[PDB]
Amino acid sequence: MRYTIMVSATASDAAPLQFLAPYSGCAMAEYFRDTGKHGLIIYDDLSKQSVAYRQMSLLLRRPPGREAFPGDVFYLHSRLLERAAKLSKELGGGSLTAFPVIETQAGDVSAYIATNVISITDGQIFLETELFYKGIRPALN
Amino acid sequence: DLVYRTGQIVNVPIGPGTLGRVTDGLGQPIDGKGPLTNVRSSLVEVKAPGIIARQSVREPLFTGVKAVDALVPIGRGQRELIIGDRQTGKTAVAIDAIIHQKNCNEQVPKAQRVYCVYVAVGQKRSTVAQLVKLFTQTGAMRYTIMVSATASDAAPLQFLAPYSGCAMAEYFRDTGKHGLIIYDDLSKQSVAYRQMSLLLRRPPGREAFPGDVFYLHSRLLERAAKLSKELGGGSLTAFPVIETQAGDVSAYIATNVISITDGQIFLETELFYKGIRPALN
Amino acid sequence: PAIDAGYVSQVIGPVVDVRFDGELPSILSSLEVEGHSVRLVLEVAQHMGDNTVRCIAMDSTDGLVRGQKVVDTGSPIKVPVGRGTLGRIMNVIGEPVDEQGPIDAADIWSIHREAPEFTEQSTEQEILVTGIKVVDLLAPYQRGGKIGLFGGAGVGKTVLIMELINNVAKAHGGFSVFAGVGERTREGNDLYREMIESGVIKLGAERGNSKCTLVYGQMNEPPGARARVALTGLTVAEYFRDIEGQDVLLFVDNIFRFTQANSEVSALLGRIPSAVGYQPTLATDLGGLQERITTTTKGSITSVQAVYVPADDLTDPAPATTFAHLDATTVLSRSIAELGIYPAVDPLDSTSRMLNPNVIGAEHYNVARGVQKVLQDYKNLQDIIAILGMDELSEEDKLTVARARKIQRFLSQPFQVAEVFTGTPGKYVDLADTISGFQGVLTGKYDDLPEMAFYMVGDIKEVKEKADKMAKDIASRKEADNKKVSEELKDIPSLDKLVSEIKEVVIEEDDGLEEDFKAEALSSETVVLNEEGKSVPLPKKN
Amino acid sequence: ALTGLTVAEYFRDIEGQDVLLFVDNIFRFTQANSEVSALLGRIPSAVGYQPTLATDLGGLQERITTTTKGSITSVQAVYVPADDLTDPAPATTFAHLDATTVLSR
Amino acid sequence: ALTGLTVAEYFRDIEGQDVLLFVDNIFRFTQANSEVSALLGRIPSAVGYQPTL
Amino acid sequence: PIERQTVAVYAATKGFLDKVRVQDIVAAEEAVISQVNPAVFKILKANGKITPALDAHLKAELRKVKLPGA
Amino acid sequence: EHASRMSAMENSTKSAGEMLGKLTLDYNRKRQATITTELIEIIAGASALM
Ligand SMILES: Nc1ncnc2c1ncn2[C@@H]1O[C@H](COP(=O)(O)OP(=O)(O)OP(=O)(O)O)[C@@H](O)[C@H]1O
Ligand SMILES: Nc1ncnc2c1ncn2[C@@H]1O[C@H](COP(=O)(O)OP(=O)(O)O)[C@@H](O)[C@H]1O
Ligand SMILES: [Mg+2]
Ligand SMILES: [Mg+2]
Repeated sequence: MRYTIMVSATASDAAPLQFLAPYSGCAMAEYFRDTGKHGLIIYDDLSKQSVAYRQMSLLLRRPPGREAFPGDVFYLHSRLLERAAKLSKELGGGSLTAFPVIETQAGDVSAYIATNVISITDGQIFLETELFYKGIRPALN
Repeated sequence: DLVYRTGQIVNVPIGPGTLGRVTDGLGQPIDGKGPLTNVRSSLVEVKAPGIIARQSVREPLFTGVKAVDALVPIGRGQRELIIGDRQTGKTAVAIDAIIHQKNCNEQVPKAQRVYCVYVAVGQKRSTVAQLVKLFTQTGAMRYTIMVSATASDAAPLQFLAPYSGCAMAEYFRDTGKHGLIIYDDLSKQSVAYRQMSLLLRRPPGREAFPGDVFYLHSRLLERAAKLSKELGGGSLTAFPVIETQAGDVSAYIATNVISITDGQIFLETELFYKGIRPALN
Repeated sequence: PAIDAGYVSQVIGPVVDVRFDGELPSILSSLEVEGHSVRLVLEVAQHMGDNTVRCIAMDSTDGLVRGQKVVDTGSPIKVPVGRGTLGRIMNVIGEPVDEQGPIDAADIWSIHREAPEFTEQSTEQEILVTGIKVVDLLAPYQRGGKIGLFGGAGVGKTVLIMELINNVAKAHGGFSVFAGVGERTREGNDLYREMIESGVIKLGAERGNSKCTLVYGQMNEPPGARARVALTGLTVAEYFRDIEGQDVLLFVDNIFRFTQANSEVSALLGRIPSAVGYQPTLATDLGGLQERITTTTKGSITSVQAVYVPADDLTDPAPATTFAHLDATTVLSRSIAELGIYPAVDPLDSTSRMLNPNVIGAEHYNVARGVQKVLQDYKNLQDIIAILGMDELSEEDKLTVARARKIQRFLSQPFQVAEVFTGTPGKYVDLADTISGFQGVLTGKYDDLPEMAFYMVGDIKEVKEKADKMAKDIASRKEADNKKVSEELKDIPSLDKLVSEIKEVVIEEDDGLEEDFKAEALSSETVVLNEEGKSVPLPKKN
Repeated sequence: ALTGLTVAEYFRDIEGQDVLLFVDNIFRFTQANSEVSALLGRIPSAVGYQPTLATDLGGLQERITTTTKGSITSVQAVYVPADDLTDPAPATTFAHLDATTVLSR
Repeated sequence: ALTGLTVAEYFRDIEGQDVLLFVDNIFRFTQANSEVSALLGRIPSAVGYQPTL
Repeated sequence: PIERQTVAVYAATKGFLDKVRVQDIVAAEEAVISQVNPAVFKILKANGKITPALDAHLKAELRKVKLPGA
Repeated sequence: EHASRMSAMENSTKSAGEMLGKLTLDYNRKRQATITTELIEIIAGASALM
């Protein structure tokens, strides 16, 4: 906790606070990227930001799409995760590496928000629940 | 067109004049025997009796079916689902219970008789007419009310025919007597309610059903209760019937009524075509 | 008097719009409709604009006219809280429904709270043993944690939650609260008459020694009552946690019905529905309720919630949202129950945050992960054994199948609340008897015993005493030839005079249903109301 | 199909006969009432059929009965979409069928 | 994708050259038209795309 | 009636029909309820349980029925 | 060996015909649920605009 910031828009918070907390935490982590240091951001439950953003957009009466998500829910996560970069030497050389976390339903990787963040991020760390019970911990596929 | 208000919430005639009568989903008789005579009007939409108003189910309701009365025994005040595929014997378990109450009513005392209501939702009008001829040539029609919203009737009439028949059966429960109501194809009552809801442009949920299709059947089946001793002690026994498709009981309305009723009578389609009738799973 | 009184603007089922001419109530404020047949409480949900609020009724709205006076209480729904609610049944709006008189309230608390803050959280993971083998071993319960029992209509999550009441509530020193949300009223009367016989609830003058408050919003209630009765059940438990400093047990039978009843409402609040058909506010409605059930620094709530999965779909958005709010999930399976294994707990779908070797000890943890290892290995073989039989497995995998077919019978257990309809007496298994019993089937100490000797027994002592009885019984076919001799003259009289000592019942013809019957005279033509309000017949036009 | 029933009902109710009535592809009756419901802006039911599917079929099939004056017997050719008998168009039709005559290749 | 195609259409038409146009993820052209589609007030087609896909 | 169902299950669960082949058990129970004397059904209905007096006269009356075939 | 294999493969065609008959059913349930779910997504997006 000497090196860690924790941003927590929990389940009791309003839907625009959980929507904005990945951007709030990325802006706090971009201070280290923009000053020559190195950051590491973990967006735990980025699958729960999209549900909070869907609640805002359905109640602003924007028309729903796949699984009643907004149309711009790719841009919700693509503009967030593109902020994790390695800067050049003229900008300090600082970096920011992102670990978004997405929960699937019964291993359905073909889900809508899961398809988006797979195509945004560089790598994947797939964790399967059947390898988890064969003793393989971390359950890395 | 001019719309007049009648002054009162949706009501059906209840009372001893409803016995013997075939009735549509709104109260008015269709058997062609004149108006309902010894009767009075009560609401179809009554809140079920509470926690204190009930007591534990103690007394048996004999179905007359061997596989039921031995293996799946049914008490007075219970809600028992009859669930299975099409033509697996669901009506035959239900109408063996009504016929057997005619045999038992002539031997028990006056306050131990069971008066039956058969609600036919979405059925053929010919199978309803072949059922009144069965209940008349047996003599079961003396203790039976017959509510029928058939397949050509309007969808608000099929939605309301269980609640109409329950209010006719709640006459016997609320006066210390014992009732037995059979909602034959409660699956055909949620489909008629899905029709009214989509035509009211309400948002459909799972299997295009509304959100209150659980509350459609939970409100109906909670009115089958065994009342406490300070409320006459009368009871009402429900037999909702659900038709499953290909024996799938993880369907929406099937799992809705399984989580409402007390037990189930799964009639298996494989045993029915292997001659094992009643095809009790 | 004219101000601070709105009139009913429009009635759409359980949703009532009320227009306030002078001043509008707050959101979550409760209102009262004058002149209803019952006490109709509306709770303000939305300010619609044009001086109209949108409200959720707590009882039925049938009989509401669009001019009816609605007065503002100036506060949310306030329920009686305190030790005076012990042994009482309240409904959603705090009225006593047990006919024991008014509730001797220590306070009247609003049912709407903010969840307790981050600084008031407690990080203290202590185990709560339940006596259930599949629960104590594979997904142990935290003593102040949230516990979910996920089930699919008929798999046994009321029998499991009644066994948890039977096992942990008597051994608890604090107060239980049962929130029956959207369940059967028959079960609310079964639980009430059980707790009176058990002395958990005492009536009359001994009412103060009761240890349980029942709050009941069962499935005969409208969706506004089923959407707030969980909030009433927390408020009784939140008083004992905050003010009384007690350790509370909260049992919530079907917390899913909180989510379902907010979906019957939000269709009429004019919202665009989210995925499968639920409200757009599913996760923040559930998260607003579930974040209030916590262990704080001044009290713990051990909450056990049953969660209904709607068509045995665990990916349905209402069970999937609940999974993130719990410390220990116990997913019950419809296919485990069809094998006859009860409780029908999926051992490879139930999880706990307590199953960590630094919390439960490394010996209990290692035999849990070994039990889950061979049950997953048996699941990997499930279709080779189907289409090719057990004849083609390896000799090291036929040992995997035979052991996992034994421990999935040995996770089965008879309950003290299932002894009425199963006949077998219930078995409470201690924790150390489960860890030592499941070491033995893993190491190979009980490869001798048959598979069915493990079925529905308590301890590893009871499988040995059942493996003997299965071999005493196949020797008992050669035991003796039972002959009943010379008994017809000892004490059994005859059959003919046994008829003469029955009492003839006075069977009555003319069933006589015209007793206390009023028989109002329904006339032929439809009686309607004319413009002066009189009951006239229908005119003859179209 | 209602034009066909009306010719059949004259021979039932006036001539007092035992009429046959052949509905070639009762599924195309269902499919065309599904299209009329969609053109009138109604929200589709389960799989994509009309909400009034059971009462548009049922309004047709309840006029096919035996009365005191005559009879109408209907032989309806049944198509099953995707060979799925639990599809709501054959499942609603099968609730009205009193017999089944399978012709095999 | 029209900006880079316009540069490729200048080298084909005016310069008369042979051009190599490399478009990385032409899918993202169709995806971006879907993110604005319901906000341009048109009801969606099949799986979630614009009616003009 | 329930008193004639429990005698037909007492005839089968105890083993009074083990000789009867499975083709003729529907004929066997129809022969059980007809040939067992009808006063034993009035005892079982009125007492409401198979009393220890009654199962002796039940097992006496159940061994003297002519089961078809066999 | 050839006659136990002739019987162990009769037990495998009906085991892979019972498995196929049960997988044909839940595909058909997932087929009908897909056409219902995608269509509810289109009406919900059109009712927000119309
Ligand atoms: N116990 C029985 N013994 C012999 N035949 C039976 C028995 N029960 C039903 N049948 C026959 O099998 C058919 C089953 O019809 P039944 O109405 O009982 O089933 P169902 O599931 O209610 O059918 P539906 O879906 O048409 O209402 C009927 O023709 C009936 O005559
Ligand atoms: N532990 C158990 N032992 C024996 N039978 C059980 C057990 N749990 C559930 N059952 C059976 O499963 C059925 C479901 O019980 P219940 O919990 O009331 O349903 P639900 O889980 O849908 O609320 C019961 O009727 C009972 O027969
Ligand atoms: Mg039927
Ligand atoms: Mg339950």
